[PDB]
Amino acid sequence: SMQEEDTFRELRIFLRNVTHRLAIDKRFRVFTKPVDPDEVPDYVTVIKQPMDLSSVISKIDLHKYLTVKDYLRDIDLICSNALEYNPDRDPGDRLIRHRACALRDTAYAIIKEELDEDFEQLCEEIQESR
Repeated sequence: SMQEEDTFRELRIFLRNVTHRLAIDKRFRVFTKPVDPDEVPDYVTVIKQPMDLSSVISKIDLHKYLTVKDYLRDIDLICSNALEYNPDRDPGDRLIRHRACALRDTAYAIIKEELDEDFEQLCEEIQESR
């Protein structure tokens, strides 16, 4: 219905805004774009399902997220990919992991403050009906 398509449009607007706020934070620069297969040619052999905040924006616009739960699974994916690809004790890896965990915690804190649970529940019920 028309009401429902306005619900999802509102969701998209909210998701773009959250994503942009993450994307402009200096700590999260490494997560803003896909990994360059020139600079890191083994990346695609290790990480089966790459994700980054640019790709999140594309997915928003493609209407791939009907719920914030589905968006957050992608934020989680950015974080888990980073923990997997950068598992070692060295400072580079540790820095990446610290930032990946900060990314996730920030995404969740924003959504916690700014997303009405009844709006999420409506999204979930519209999704379930399709």
